Amino acid sequence: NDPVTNICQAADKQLFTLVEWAKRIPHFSELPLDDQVILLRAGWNELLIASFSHRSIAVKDGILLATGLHVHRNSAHSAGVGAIFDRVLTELVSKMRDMQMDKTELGCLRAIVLFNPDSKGLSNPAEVEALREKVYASLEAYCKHKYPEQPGRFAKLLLRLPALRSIGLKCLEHLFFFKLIGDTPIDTFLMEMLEA
Amino acid sequence: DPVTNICQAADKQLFTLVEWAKRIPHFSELPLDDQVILLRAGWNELLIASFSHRSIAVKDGILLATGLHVHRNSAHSAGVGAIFDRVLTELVSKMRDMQMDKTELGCLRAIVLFNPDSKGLSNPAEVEALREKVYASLEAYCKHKYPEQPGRFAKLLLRLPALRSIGLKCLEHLFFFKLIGDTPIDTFLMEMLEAPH
Amino acid sequence: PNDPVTNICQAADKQLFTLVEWAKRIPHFSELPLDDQVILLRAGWNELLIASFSHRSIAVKDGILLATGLHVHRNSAHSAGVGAIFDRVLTELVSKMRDMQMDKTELGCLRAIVLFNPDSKGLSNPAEVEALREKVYASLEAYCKHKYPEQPGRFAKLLLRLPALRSIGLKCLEHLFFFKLIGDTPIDTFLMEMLEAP
Amino acid sequence: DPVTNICQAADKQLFTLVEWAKRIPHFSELPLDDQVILLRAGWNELLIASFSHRSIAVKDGILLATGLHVHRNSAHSAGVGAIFDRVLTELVSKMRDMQMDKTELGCLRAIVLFNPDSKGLSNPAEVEALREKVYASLEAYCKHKYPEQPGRFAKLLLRLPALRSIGLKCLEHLFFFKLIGDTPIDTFLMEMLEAPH
Ligand SMILES: CC1=C(CCc2nnn[nH]2)c2ccccc2/C1=C\c1ccc(C(C)C)cc1
Ligand SMILES: CC1=C(CCc2nnn[nH]2)c2ccccc2/C1=C\c1ccc(C(C)C)cc1
Repeated sequence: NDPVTNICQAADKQLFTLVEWAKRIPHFSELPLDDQVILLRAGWNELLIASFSHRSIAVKDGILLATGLHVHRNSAHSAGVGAIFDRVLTELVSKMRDMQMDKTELGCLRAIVLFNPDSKGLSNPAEVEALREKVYASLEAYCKHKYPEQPGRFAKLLLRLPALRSIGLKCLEHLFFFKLIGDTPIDTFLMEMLEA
Repeated sequence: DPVTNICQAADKQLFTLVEWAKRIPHFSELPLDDQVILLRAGWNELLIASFSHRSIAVKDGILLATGLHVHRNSAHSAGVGAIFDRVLTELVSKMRDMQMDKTELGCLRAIVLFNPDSKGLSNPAEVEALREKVYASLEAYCKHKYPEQPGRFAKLLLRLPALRSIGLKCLEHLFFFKLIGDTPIDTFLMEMLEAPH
Repeated sequence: PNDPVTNICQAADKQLFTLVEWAKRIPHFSELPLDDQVILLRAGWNELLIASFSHRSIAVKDGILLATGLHVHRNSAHSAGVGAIFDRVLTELVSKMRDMQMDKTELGCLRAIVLFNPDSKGLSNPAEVEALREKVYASLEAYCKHKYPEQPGRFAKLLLRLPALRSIGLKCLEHLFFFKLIGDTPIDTFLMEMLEAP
Repeated sequence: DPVTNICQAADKQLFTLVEWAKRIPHFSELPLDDQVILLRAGWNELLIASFSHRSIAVKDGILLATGLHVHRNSAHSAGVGAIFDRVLTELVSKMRDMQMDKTELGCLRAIVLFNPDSKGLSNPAEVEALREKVYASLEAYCKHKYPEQPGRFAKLLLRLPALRSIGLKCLEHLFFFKLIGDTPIDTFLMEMLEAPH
């Protein structure tokens, strides 16, 4: 009934999904708790974007949110975030589709993103760089075994990260996720009050 | 818990705003989708205008509606100090020095509300006509309430560009998040991390 | 020729000077301390420029007429990547100036109000600048009421284009609007000639 | 003139950038419209990558092409202390510590240049294919230069997200203007004021 509160609840649930995921990554929970907070704050955007972009591989012209919401271009443009939507489709989803990025590869990429040594305030960044290195070593080993005819695949996966970074910035800037899940609930709320 | 309080308080502020808009003469005569466009386009400036005027009783700080006081120290610490000082020096102090009264504030807000430039309006001309009715009322008010201050009406209108730019800066730099949403997110996260897995 | 940025700078240089020459003609402006004059010009230059070319562009439909003679159309503005800001200028300023037939006296007054901006950071004496601003808008009001007595709402309507000018000014500075407009083509040209060149 | 200095310096950098691109294998075989697009999409990151690597021999400062040495003092003074520190911590110091050499730098810049995401590219796939050739070559080089660092190749590619956000932040904050254009403009304006009448 109360739109902002419902939106926050949805944000709450989403963020907790991410926290549980990170705790299942080997060695994340062994890091200091402050450093864990720092990594999740620094990374939550790209992590969520990476996640919903891969999920949207099977669908036409849209984004599947973890909330179940199926966002089309029209809706995204209605919410004032059509440009960013387009970029997600073009630079992430379609490229994920085209190379058939699998779930193991996505997880490794998200774990790389999570273990971001550049995150400000890290008591021990070198330690975080070292976890990231273990992760990418494993991803490379995986790609070579699973896709031997594709020697450049590991690098191709790594090279989606600059795109993810810039889209992540734009999403943070324009409150992408919040505008999408909130736009219609706000219109609906407003309309009900305005008619009463 | 901190985050929950913020969301509820936002929901309350949104409620009060819509109720205020409905009592504005002729607002409800507009097509409902236009009323919605206007409220969504105006909420930020409308809010900044209110808390600025409410803050004239305070030195170098701001009063958000729930008796929540924020000092410029906290703004500067959070990295939004320059913006906070623009609120203080371009809105608050100016409102204080001219003794902007509550009728003049209500009019400025109604003018902000009736924004004919808002994208998607089915009829911007009707919105411009409602805006002109409001500023005609305001000019009538100022002339008769303050007949010894001939430039007062204009002075009030000339606080609107400051409101516009401060409004943009606030959103651009996540002013509100950095002031009142930052720490609660840290707390929120720590709790999640400590939760049973 | 062969130095695209230099040429862009010369054009901007010439444009800013037109603004500075206009300001020195505004009564009392040159009586302010020099450092205040510089503060006012830096704070106001973008809005002053936008206001000038917007008003100049009433003479055309769907374009911006620059002081040099360059007529910028929508296609150029789109190529330049600033189509959105371009459309705001046309919609919020040009067409609204046209709708009310804002005249050159009113344009001059509105720009002088913009120049005498008492919120400009660092002014030695902000009240002195507010005092000059107040003189200007009293003159503008008496002018509108004398020239257009049948439009009692005109003065206020003029002032009420200022918030739009403010937001568009911020967007223009942010995306280097003016510089992309006068600079997009010469850059492509310089690049192209170089890439074709042996 | 100081401003005239800056413009001429930028024209120089542009010229050198273009001549560099032409010497990148297969670059000139792309459509000319596509070459222009890539150079325009890439110039900012390409410049930042170069002055960052150039600054490794410099203590607590940044070196711009004309021996223009910029220290933290100036950066903090200009309100861009934060971005300055990012360039040092995320680019300059990481380049230094892993001893990124000019061949690796060259490969990374070429990867940047061959950006298949650039808007308006007539054939994105063609650009992506050139990127892959460049990165295969960079991997081959890392393998023999440091066979005992199997993670060097990936480590190099993983500075590119930092370069991307740094590039965006520099533009958003007018980083270069605030550092080298700010005072010259004051001088320029004062000269304009000294002109007759
Ligand atoms: C728009 C907004 C964001 C979204 C991000 C943002 N955009 N601009 N500033 N912050 C945010 C995030 C956290 C906390 C608040 C906020 C906020 C606005 C707000 C909420 C509550 C109050 C009162 C009732 C206390 C006042 C303003
Ligand atoms: C992009 C840019 C602006 C436009 C505004 C801007 N955007 N991002 N930063 N500044 C500007 C303005 C004034 C002076 C420089 C600049 C500048 C970049 C620049 C120019 C010359 C050099 C030389 C040293 C090779 C280096 C960088």
